[PDB]
Amino acid sequence: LVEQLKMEANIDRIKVSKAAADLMAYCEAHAKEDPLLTPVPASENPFRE
Amino acid sequence: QLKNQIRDARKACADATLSQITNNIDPVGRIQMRTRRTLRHLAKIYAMHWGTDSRLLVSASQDGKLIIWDSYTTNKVHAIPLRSSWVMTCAYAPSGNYVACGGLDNICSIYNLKTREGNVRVSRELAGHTGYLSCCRFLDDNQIVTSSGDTTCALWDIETGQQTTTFTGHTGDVMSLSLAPDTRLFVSGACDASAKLWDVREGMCRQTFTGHESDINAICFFPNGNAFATGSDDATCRLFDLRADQELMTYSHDNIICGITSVSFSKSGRLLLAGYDDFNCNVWDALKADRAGVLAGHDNRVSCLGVTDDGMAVATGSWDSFLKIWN
Amino acid sequence: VRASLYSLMVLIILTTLVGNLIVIVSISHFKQLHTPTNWLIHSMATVDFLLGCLVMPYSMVRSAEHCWYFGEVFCKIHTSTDIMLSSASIFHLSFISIDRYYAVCDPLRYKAKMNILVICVMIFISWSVPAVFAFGMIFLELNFKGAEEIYYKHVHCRSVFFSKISGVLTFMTSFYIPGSIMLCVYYRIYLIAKEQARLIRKAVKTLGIVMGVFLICWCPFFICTVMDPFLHYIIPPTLNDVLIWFGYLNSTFNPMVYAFFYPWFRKALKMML
Amino acid sequence: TLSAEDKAAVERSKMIEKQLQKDKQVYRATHRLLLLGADNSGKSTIVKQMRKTSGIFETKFQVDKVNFHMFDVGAQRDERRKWIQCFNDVTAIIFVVDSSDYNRLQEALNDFKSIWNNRWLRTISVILFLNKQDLLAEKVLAGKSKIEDYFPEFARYTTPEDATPEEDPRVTRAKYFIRDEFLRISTASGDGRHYCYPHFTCSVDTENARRIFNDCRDIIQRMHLRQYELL
Amino acid sequence: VQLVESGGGLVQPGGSRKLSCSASGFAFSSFGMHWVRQAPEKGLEWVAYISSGSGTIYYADTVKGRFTISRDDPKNTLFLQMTSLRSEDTAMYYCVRSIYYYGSSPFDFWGQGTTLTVSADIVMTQATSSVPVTPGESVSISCRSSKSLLHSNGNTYLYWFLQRPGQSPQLLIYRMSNLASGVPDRFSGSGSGTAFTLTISRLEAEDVGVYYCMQHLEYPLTFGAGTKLE
Ligand SMILES: [NH3+]CCc1ccccc1
Repeated sequence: LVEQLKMEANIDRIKVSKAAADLMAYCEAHAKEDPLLTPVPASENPFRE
Repeated sequence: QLKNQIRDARKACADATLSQITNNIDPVGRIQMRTRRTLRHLAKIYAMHWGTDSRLLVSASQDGKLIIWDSYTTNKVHAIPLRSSWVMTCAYAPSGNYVACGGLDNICSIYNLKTREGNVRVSRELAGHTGYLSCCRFLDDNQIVTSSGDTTCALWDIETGQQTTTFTGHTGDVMSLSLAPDTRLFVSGACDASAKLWDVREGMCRQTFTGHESDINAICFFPNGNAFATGSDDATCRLFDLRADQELMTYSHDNIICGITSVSFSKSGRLLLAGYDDFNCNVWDALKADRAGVLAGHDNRVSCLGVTDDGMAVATGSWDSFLKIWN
Repeated sequence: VRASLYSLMVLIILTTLVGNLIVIVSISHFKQLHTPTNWLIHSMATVDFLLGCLVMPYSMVRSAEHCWYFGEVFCKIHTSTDIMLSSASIFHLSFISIDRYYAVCDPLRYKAKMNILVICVMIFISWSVPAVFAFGMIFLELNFKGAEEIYYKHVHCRSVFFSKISGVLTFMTSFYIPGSIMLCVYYRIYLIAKEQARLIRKAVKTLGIVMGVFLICWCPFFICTVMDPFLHYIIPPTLNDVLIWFGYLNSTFNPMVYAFFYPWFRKALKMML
Repeated sequence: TLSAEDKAAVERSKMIEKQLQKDKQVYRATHRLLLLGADNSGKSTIVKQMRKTSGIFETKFQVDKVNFHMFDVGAQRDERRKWIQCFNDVTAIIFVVDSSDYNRLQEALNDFKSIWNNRWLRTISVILFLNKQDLLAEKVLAGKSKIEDYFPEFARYTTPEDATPEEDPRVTRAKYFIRDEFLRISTASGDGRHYCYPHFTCSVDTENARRIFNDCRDIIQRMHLRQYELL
Repeated sequence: VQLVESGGGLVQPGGSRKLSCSASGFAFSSFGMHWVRQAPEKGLEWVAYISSGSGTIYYADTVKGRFTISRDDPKNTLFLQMTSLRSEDTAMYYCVRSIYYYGSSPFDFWGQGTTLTVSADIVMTQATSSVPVTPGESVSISCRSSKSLLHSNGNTYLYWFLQRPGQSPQLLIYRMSNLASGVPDRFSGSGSGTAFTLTISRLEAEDVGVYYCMQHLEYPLTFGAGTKLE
């Protein structure tokens, strides 16, 4: 358990703003191309009924 | 004082919250989704899992029944009766060849869909766990990872039928696990209000996340591969990061009392949609915790969710045995 | 005098169409109100709605005129319509009573014994038999057979008229049978509920309400219906009209009693609203 | 369904959907029961009387063309909090106690209280058993047992006049002390939604199955009498 | 898995004959069945059809009342009854399984067969009849359709069989693009909607045979002519 705690504490960390920047960059990169966020035109989707 | 040192390091590494960073982005105003089918099992439904072709899906019910649907034309393809009448989780292979099931028992069953005969038969009966199985997922056509009720996870080998690695360290029983996109590491949350990260290569725990009020009900992994989200019975949804080692912004509302049952992301990572006991499946903005969309239509507890691989549809199943494909 | 009667009428008609329609709408768009013992109320509500809309306005057309504007063969069908729907409603009442008997007689073998097949058969019978025998009685002219002079004189006097032979049978096959089953069933259920309650008094209230409503609504009508043939037709028609409207009033009182007095449907309706 | 293959696909789907009707017909006319006991309680003897790291075991018995499934949870973890949610549709919970140890009773009382007060398990009737009577009588009439030391209030007891025994006033007094101790927890709360049905069973009584049958019937009856406000 | 067929022989004209297809090695009650006829000097021809639960039965336009089809699940036997047979019905008969669901592989396993000696439908044609080949060259076979086989959903219902000289026909490509199970990963197929082609990259001594073209877009199942390779 002591060795496990030492291994846990041995890791390094990064700033919490770079992670937010990466997440928002990925979100804005892939936001417009997928149906859930941007409503697909009714011709493309297979669920029309 | 290792815990105190870790807490001090985490506090030092913290500079700002997600609200301050994300306040400079225009929010998503409103998202409205409506049904496009009702896939209609005798008892309640306890799990479901989308196929890799984004067309098929598999559902498991307390009757002791697995049904493989056809989400486009509503038809049924396969109906498998289980040997045990109590099943809690089912999994669909990434290659569309096998399925796996496991409930309150000490067994994981493997059914081989593609045979020379026009019937499905069990090909592997994985035994060796002590408590009830609460999650099972595939890595490929040869390796399967299970999380059980005896506070353990196990990585198996279907070909030989014997365990290959055992993951231990959780005090309470683990509920659900999610796999990383590269199938190298994974995460697993337990009832001890803690989620631990496991590495397959050496079979040892590498990271821990704690500080959540109650036991963990469901967990999901961010599409990027370096973040994840959890939902529990304390009416709170949490987000965590791997490298930052921080508990990031929480999606909660003051008018919610019951507990989350399942949490799933979106393909783009912009929306977090999670079920509840109050017959609903709420939708939150992943960066502002703004309630944008309520998906009503169920008359009982919501037990499963899931967004298809290409993101066209999301299917929800509840305790009245009605699967609904939202859109 | 005419205005008050007309107002009370339109009130009653607006009542029967509204309440029974709602007992059709509420049980139509819901999925937890689709039990095999909730389609009988559906059929009863449809019967009451049809009865109201097709028959009551013409009853007011007849009300004070003392004579029918419409045709001599355009009245014949109205009578057969009226000798069908009341019988259908009463039969549905009896079948509901039988279902409620099987609810607390052998509670273990309930689900297996009264699946949807039996309910559909009961609806089909309760809807086919009255239609057949009402049309046969009202179009074959078999109710005044051998009594042409009396029928002609009574019609000239100024119509639903029965002879000695056939009046017995209508009363006998459309009220006594129903009375003999619902009453005995609810007496047995009273005994069972009283003994269970004593082991551990709401049993009296519901049964008293149901049976009192049914009896006060129907029994005088058929009592006079069989009294008149055996006497010299001395009963004034001003009592016959009131008896007809008691019979009609039963139909508008039915859906309130059955569909609403029970909490589960009340909560379903409240959630729908 | 315009194409040729899609018609065979839809007919296969329909034929799949017409085997579920038979399963539903079988599943509606079957009563489910949940069995709980302890380590020393003779649940194994009972389940053998009606008729390998596994977790659940199956038992079936039929009386008068009535079918009962009896789910007995086997070798699991000591905590029953999380897998109890699956058993909120059962007809009744059979609970088993061995009244022959004089010390392994307080834990039994707390287990019974936990079962009674579980909010998932509310509105589920509890059938209750007592096992190993004969051992109880043997340990009662052989002396050297400090029953009053274990239960200080045992000494000042008077058999309810309702007793119907069928030999030793002290033995019956202790028996009804145990019975009333179990009944106190059930009578403390409940609000008239679920009931308890205590009994007195020997090691192997052939009548046992019939017993359950009767109890089950009563429960269902009361449920109906409340669904109609006719109780 | 194997299917054994019995019956046939020498029958006088106007008689009645019964042919039996016995199945042993799979779930016979979950499979639709067909019957395919091949003349001694001509190609294949579809004869009848029967569904899994006998809920739907089709028939050929050439013969409609002369042939009766039946199945027996508990004994797992398929019966074909012929009465008032003419001189044309003197060909080889083949017993064919087929299972239809999303992603299935119809028309895969063929029986051995038993000998017998006494309009608006879409027609399909083959350009060639016989070409010379060498062990190692590339081979292309062309098939032409009288109508566009592509459907609204997207499926292109066409099949290639490629029997061998002395054995029962097999399955190579189903739905114009999907490879079969046991065939080696060197065959290929392509098309545009009306004309289709099949390509073989390598060539071995086992590839000698006759290549066949089939359509499955409407009720009739019409074949091609054949393309022998030497
Ligand atoms: N409102 C009159 C209804 C009726 C009259 C006679 C027989 C049956 C029914």
